Amino acid sequence: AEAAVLLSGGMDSAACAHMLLRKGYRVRGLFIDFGQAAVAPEATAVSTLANILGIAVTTISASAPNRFGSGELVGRNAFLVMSGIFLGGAHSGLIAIGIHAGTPYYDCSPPFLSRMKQVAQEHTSGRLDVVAPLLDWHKPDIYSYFQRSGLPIEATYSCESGTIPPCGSCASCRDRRALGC
Amino acid sequence: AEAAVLLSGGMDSAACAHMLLRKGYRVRGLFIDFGQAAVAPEATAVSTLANILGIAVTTISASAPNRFGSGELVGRNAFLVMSGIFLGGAHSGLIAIGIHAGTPYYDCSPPFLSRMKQVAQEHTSGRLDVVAPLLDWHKPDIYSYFQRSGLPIEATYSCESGTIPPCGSCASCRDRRALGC
Amino acid sequence: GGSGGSFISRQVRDAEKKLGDEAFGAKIADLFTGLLGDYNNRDTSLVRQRIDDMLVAEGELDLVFGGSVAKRTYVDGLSDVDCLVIVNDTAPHAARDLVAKELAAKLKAEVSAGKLAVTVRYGDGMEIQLLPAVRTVKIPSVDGRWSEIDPGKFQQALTKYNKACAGKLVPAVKLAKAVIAQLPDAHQLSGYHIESLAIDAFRNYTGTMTPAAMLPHFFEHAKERVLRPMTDRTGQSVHVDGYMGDAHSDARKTASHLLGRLAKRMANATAARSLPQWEDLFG
Amino acid sequence: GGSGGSFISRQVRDAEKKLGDEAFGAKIADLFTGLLGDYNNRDTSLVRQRIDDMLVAEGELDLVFGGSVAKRTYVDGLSDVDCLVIVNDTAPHAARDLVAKELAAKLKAEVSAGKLAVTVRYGDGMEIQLLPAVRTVKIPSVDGRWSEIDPGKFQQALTKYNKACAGKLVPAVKLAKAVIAQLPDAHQLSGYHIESLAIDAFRNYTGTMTPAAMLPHFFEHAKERVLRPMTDRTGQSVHVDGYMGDAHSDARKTASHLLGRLAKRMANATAARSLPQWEDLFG
Ligand SMILES: Nc1ncnc2c1ncn2[C@@H]1O[C@H](COP(=O)(O)O)[C@@H](O)[C@H]1O
Ligand SMILES: Nc1ncnc2c1ncn2[C@@H]1O[C@H](COP(=O)(O)O)[C@@H](O)[C@H]1O
Ligand SMILES: Nc1ncnc2c1ncn2[C@@H]1O[C@H](CO)[C@@H](O)[C@H]1O
Ligand SMILES: Nc1ncnc2c1ncn2[C@@H]1O[C@H](CO)[C@@H](O)[C@H]1O
Ligand SMILES: [Zn+2]
Ligand SMILES: [Zn+2]
Repeated sequence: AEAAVLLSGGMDSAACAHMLLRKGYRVRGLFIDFGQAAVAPEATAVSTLANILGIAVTTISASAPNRFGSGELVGRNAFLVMSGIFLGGAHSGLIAIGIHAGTPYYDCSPPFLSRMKQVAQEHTSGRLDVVAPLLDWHKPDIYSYFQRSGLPIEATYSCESGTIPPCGSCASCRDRRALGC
Repeated sequence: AEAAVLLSGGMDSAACAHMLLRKGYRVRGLFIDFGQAAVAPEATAVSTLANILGIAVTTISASAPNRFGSGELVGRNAFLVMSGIFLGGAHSGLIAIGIHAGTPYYDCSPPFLSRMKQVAQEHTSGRLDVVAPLLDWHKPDIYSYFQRSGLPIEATYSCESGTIPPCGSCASCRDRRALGC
Repeated sequence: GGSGGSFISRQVRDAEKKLGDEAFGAKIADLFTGLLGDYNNRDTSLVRQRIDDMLVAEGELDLVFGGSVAKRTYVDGLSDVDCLVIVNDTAPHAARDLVAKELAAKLKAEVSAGKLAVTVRYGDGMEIQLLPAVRTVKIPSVDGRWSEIDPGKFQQALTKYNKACAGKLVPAVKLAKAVIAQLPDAHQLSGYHIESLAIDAFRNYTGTMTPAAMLPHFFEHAKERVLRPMTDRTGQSVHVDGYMGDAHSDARKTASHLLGRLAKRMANATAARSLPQWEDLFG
Repeated sequence: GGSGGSFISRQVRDAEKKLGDEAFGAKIADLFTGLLGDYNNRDTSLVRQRIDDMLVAEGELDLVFGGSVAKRTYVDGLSDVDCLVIVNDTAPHAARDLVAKELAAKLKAEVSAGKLAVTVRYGDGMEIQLLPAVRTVKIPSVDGRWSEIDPGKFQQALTKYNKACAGKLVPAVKLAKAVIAQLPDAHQLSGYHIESLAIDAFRNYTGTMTPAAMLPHFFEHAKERVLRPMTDRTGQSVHVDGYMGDAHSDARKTASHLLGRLAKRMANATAARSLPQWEDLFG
């Protein structure tokens, strides 16, 4: 089976790509540059993690008048999935997104996944399916798996503000702080 | 109510924008440049039709390694809706797409619309809804409404090949031929 | 992605197990796509034109459902034919022979006759399926016997609810007929009855609109709906399952057990991730 | 867009009519969003911390469901409280007075007592809702009387199925309680019973996951489910509706008519595009 992984540079999507590779699937990555504030550190993290995993990454660009910062961006994850399908050529097999539990975002919830699954399946007569293996996990579980993955934590980046050093107050930075990461 | 219309330069989406304006809604347009072959004539048509209707159009750009031509592009219409939401700021009110009946495309079908409606509603607690007024219409019905709209047929463009003159053999050109348009 | 500080071997095995199921689902979908290749790739525009070329009179029923699937080369319902050819001689096996002879002269194409319909094979390989009808309109089928169903209402329901299913209802029906065709002949429901069950099963369908998801839904729905005589929403009978008897007869019970066993085999094949068991269901 | 040559006043009116309905749906969604503003904007992280600060012992039930909606400042179910405070004195109106006194000393915040719970209002305006419990665990409610429900199983079901609904189950329950609170007191179902009905209504929910769509679904489901005593999937009773009687009693029938009339009023208000009729349902 073929698997396209939406990669953001954080531990979650890296753990997904490691799992799919460990299952024996043919894995490739997808990074979306939509003008997010953290596009530069996220892209660097994705390039490094993909080079370690030995997978190629297709970069999809999108631009519109916006001031994307931290916090919820309405429609983001459903746009990342549809970008992977329409622009990333993920028309068969699996497309993976590293959403998990504990967030305040609807598009990280099980109802979001069930709808995205239906959308992808119905557009491909079922030949494509959306998968999110960490759907019911919380960040400490993901951190445990990432420590078993062999991937370097120093190469990951998750701050939604895009600043180096990380801002420390966005939801993802406070995830790292609560994990000593 | 506010309405964002996905505009492609054809009669269908122009008819939708005219209908929403005629209902008294505050209407704005959205054009997506994703590297389609007809991006130049479509963009010109959109600029002209929008200027006549008196609506502003937000242009959303997207790029990835592709060779988009005529025929079905998997995931296009669902990507246009998600682009209008995430990148076009259509987070409340209505977002309109000019899909209609008679096509061979799943993403022009009623099941496609019902799923897109659920996606948009669930991401906005119902504050946003996807609408397609011409869903059950066929092209001769749309052509009749367009003749009542006052908009110039010469300013519309629908050839999926992007050539001037139109290619004459794509599905949209054969629509025009069967209507004497 | 962030939870804001809002806070494994079993979880890992569960995740790999689910990924395996999701990968198998996409594999079976490719199996179904290949089985539906001839139907989905059929030049329906060319079929409609050639129907006008060859044509005692054609019915006003827009069908063009003649593409074969899953190597089942049978015609037993309206969802298997391209058009009805009403015979005008005031005189079922006979009206087929009329349509066969008249078209053999008009045609460019070799005409043949089968158990129920007339097959016009053009030079390029296109097989158009023509169901002989008679005016009183009725359609054949029980050989040598005309059916009692209203051919117009069946065509209206099939097209309306096929349109409401993005043209996936007929593919699902054709896959279901392929599964049922591998059973004993006396333990098979009629093609018209299967189509009426599919109309009733998918009129209010809320699930995923793919043949892969719709096919188990049909058998799950029909194992209950076959217990009672078929009606429309008004409650008026459609007259398609009188051969089974009254509600909860022994015949309808026997069909319910078989429709339920095909559904269990589908669930078991998917749970076992068995591609050969899924192919055995289609022969 | 193209059909390839594959081929009005009524159609125009139908299109404008549907656009009007779709616009009204988005308007009602804004009404629901405003009604749910205090719940959806509540700093649950701060509520959890302040619960630890003020705290004879707190139960291990993670709830934090204390945000008020639709100006209904009532506490009658688990989906209205933030935490249980188990009283340790081996001795319902009394155990509330204990929790009120002990916290008034520990607190920074003014403590108050209500019909069923204890409200700790901090200096910034945050109202945390604390339900007094007793160990034998039971919760109050019928005043001066303890309930028979298992508080742990209710908390487990509420959180599991709230999570399965993207945290929208409790908003829907809170809107439903607001609709029912405007009826006569003797014609109101208990808060625990409403929550058990919502668990049963949304466990297998296939519809749109918005409070706007879920609220009519609850009343449509509960007008039938209230006719029979409440059970879990095992069939074991949950002991929440013994006050209504046996299956299809006169009480349960009376509740069914009211739950059905609220659902008809919701459908009528939406069909009439009546914003004031929708606001009258919430008071
Ligand atoms: N299950 C069924 N089988 C065959 N015909 C049906 C069925 N249900 C409805 N019809 C007919 O199809 C047409 C459309 O019905 P409906 O779309 O349900 O109003 C009417 O002529 C009905 O009598
Ligand atoms: N309708 C209900 N009302 C209250 N508690 C329930 C209900 N259904 C299930 N439960 C309890 O919630 C827990 C989870 O049940 P389930 O998720 O259905 O297996 C178990 O302790 C059940 O007894
Ligand atoms: N810029 C991005 N490109 C691709 N996938 C992304 C991006 N941002 C987030 N994601 C996906 O969404 C998940 C949740 O943030 C990530 O684990 C990843 O799968
Ligand atoms: N490039 C595009 N930008 C925006 N909307 C589009 C585009 N192409 C197609 N559409 C929408 O999809 C419908 C079907 O082609 C059109 O009527 C229009 O609403
Ligand atoms: Zn940060
Ligand atoms: Zn063309």
